[PDB]
Amino acid sequence: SMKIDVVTIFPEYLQPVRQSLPGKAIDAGLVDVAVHDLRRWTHDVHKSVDDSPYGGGPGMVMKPTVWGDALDEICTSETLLVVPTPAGYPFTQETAWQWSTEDHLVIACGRYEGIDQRVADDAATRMRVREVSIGDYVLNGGEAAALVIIEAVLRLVPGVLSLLEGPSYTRPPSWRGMDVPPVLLSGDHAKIAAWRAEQSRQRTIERRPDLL
Amino acid sequence: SMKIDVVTIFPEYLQPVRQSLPIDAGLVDVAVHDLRRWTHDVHKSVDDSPYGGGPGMVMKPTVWGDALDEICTSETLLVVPTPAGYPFTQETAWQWSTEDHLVIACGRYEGIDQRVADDAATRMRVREVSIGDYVLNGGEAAALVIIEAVLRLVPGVSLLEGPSYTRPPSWRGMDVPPVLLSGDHAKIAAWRAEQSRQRTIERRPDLLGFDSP
Ligand SMILES: COC(=O)COc1cccc(COC(=O)c2cn[nH]c2)c1
Ligand SMILES: COC(=O)COc1cccc(COC(=O)c2cn[nH]c2)c1
Repeated sequence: SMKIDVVTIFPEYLQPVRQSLPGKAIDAGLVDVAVHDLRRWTHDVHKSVDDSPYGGGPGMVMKPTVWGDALDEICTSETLLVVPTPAGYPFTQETAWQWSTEDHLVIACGRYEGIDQRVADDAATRMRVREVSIGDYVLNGGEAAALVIIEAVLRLVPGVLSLLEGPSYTRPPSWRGMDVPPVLLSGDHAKIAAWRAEQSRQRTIERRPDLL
Repeated sequence: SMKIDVVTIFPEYLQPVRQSLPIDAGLVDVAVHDLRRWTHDVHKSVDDSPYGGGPGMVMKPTVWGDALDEICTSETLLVVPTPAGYPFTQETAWQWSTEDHLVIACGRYEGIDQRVADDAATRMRVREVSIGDYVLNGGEAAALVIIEAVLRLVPGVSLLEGPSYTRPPSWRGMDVPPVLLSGDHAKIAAWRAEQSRQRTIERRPDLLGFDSP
């Protein structure tokens, strides 16, 4: 049973996952995903969420006063506050497993140059805060990363949704001049396992030598 | 100018392309295609059990082949998100940012029949890529990540970044580091350099050539 709150200036972006949820898991009270528009907590008529960085430079920084108010309302001491950022600790499958047993995740989607650092610093004095990167590239905002995180975590929550894996094949046995490797149709399951292991080894060497 | 086609059995999940990415400026067109449009069955069965055994289902090559025949040309870069792919990094995003035509094929279940990629590679460039070391249910979220990463680099649109600050200079008894308020560019550049190095060592030692925790 997990509650996920997402805070973003683009709430419509998160509507796919809101619809990716089986009705059964919602009605069983296994999962709830709520999305909140950050501008609800702006306090000027122009609904400002960012401002120029101290120390100069191009880019805008999201205002601590706005985020502070939002997190104050949404978070509790039990919350795991997740902040996607290219400067974060690596988000991996191990991370997803760990977070899959959390009761309350709040994902704070930043944009532009990022969120004023005091927001996370302040939050960290009364809840668990995790700045995480989903990969070594740069996006415009945290929303796509939030989708990845939500999907990776929730698919590990029962009933809600190393080497590289080798190739897989299904019907038909012959297609556009290409046959399924005959070993897979051999009925020798020890030999099939060894073939797949070697395929995995070769693919890992070729594509991800870092994993060795 | 760039064209992006995404092919998926869940085209509704790709609606978030029309939010912060834009298209509206006409520098790029993005189209989403329902893979089931290329089935001939009354049940539209896109998957079956894997040869050689194993859990789950594999997407049949027949439906993908027909779809890609219609959508791709020899100039197409066929992108296939997969946890078993080459790593997609910022370098990749730069490389793809000058392409005319990306087609992103989103898999589901336990994957796509290997022959789809093998067949496509006889006529176009194919890139199987991972966006990170975690497992998703399907390629669609990875497609969105790839699209975002690439589009912000399209003409007409290391270390970890350290902390950023903005007004007010004091908040909840927390002050902006005084050097940032000082207007001294050399001292500010140096402080920021030191913060980034400190953050990179702590969070991503691998980037500086050290063992990971
Ligand atoms: C204190 O927290 C923050 O400042 C975070 O704010 C930002 C700043 C820049 C970019 C993003 C979006 O996340 C990614 O691009 C990302 C995640 N993983 N890999 C790339 C978010
Ligand atoms: C030949 O290509 C395929 O078989 C594609 O198959 C699948 C199957 C399930 C899920 C996905 C989506 O990719 C990721 O989860 C992913 C990407 N990066 N890191 C994780 C793709």
